[PDB]
Amino acid sequence: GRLIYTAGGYFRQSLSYLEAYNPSDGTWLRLADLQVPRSGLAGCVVGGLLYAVGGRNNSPDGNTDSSALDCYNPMTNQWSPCAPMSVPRNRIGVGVIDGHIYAVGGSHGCIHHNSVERYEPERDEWHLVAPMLTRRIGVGVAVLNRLLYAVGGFDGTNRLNSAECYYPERNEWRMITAMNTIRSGAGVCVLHNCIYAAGGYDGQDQLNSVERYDVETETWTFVAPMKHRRSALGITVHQGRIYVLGGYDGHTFLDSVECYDPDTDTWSEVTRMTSGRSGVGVAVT
Amino acid sequence: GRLIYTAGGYFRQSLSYLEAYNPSDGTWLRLADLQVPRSGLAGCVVGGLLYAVGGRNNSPDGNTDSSALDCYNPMTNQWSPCAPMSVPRNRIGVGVIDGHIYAVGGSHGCIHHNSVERYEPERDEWHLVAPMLTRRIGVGVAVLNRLLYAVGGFDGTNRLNSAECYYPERNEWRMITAMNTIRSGAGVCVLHNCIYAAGGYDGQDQLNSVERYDVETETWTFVAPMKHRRSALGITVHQGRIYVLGGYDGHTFLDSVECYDPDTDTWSEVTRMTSGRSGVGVAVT
Repeated sequence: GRLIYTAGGYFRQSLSYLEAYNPSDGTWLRLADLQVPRSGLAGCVVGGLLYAVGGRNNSPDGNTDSSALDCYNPMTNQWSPCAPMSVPRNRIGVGVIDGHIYAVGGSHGCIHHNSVERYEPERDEWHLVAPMLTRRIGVGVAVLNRLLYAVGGFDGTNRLNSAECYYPERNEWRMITAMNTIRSGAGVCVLHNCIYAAGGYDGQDQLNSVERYDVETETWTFVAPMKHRRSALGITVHQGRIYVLGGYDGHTFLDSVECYDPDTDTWSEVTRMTSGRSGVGVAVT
Repeated sequence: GRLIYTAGGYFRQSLSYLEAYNPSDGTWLRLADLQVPRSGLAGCVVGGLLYAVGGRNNSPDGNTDSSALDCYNPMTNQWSPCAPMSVPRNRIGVGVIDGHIYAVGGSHGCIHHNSVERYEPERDEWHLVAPMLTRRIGVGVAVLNRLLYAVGGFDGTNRLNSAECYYPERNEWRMITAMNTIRSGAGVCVLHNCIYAAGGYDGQDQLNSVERYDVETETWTFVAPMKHRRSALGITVHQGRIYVLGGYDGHTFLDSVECYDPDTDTWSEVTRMTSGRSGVGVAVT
């Protein structure tokens, strides 16, 4: 029995919440707060430990982009700090390969990174790898076939529909088939050997369309849309279904959690977060 | 029966409010929204039409500097788009001379402009003119003796107390006496042939001090301070008094409107906006 964790987020300001949802009984746990409130961060799990990467402390009386990496142990309900990244990365994306954390893109003030760095838990160290072809913030990241895909985002002047993927053994990036839709701040995850891109923001609108990339046909295909438009949503896969949590629909910070069943190509609302928020990090362990 | 118009502004996100205050009876009108929420814009009036120039649209899912120029007709309650500027200008200053709009300085991402352009309503065209000596975002702008004065601001590294002056017939800029206090995001206007600079940010605190420039003596002199510290305030002159609207005091987004009477050298709270905001464009017609 694993839990869906949601860390940080934004509503009026950057949040400290760590909460966990149990899809099997519908309950929500309230865990220890983050040491620093952060939105636009990403979550991942390595060796049973939850990690919060990057983001931004939005505060009335000061905004500060985060280069921090923090590790939460579900057995002890405790956060510990780890080595910081080389640069602050707000609206970061991350993926894990072989127990290593890849920090992709994100922004530091007006600087929109294309740089990518890699965290080795055993040595508590970051090291830069090859930079992406495109600068990308609000970028979705997915790991598929031991490759690191970077989908959509915002390069500092346009929101993007392009995607590229990274070859860890070769340390190089190649562009792949662009999506049907321009998307920054979409939910990007892997489910049954496909990359899903759900929701997002094209500079004017919030999306509810969802498309998935099939590797061997190099095609993006639309699937069923979500019930709510959302940008800056959290996303994860638990037991063969996609969960999207919160986000922003243009007027509301959502507390809705929708669940995508790939057998019926159907979305449904399965729970509500304890309060509406966007820009969360999400992971399952 | 001229009204004080306040357009756009910022509270957590950029706003699209067009509201008009009547200093005679104390009432507030709610006029048609801007098509695009914008903060850090400026307002000005040419031939009875209200113009909204530049700024930036902050939203929880991403930000977009503006190069837009929009024209609001009080007789029709309708906004019409105009030709855009050559570049986006957030934290812009504007002044009007002979029915032409000068767009001064401001930022686009990492770029801090010293460029300046001129809009001709009769042609719906913008044309570049001589750039300032200094790059200036959050610059105050006032028109006096058919010259364009650019006061204070932020050059990308430091906040400025310098000020310079533009000669339309000669197409050139000249530094003038610098102010006593460093000020970005001050309110700058002309009352009784002097240039007032009210509030702003000195790189450390928001200010409530006000100083005025006498051209005959080339000197800046403090007058009575405002009661509330504020940077990124709106400002205008109506029937011989200075009105400042909203701003930011370092924690709160003010709704306070203060009025300065030069005969008595005293400020007074005369009304409150319908909600606290900073970074508005203001003009009277």
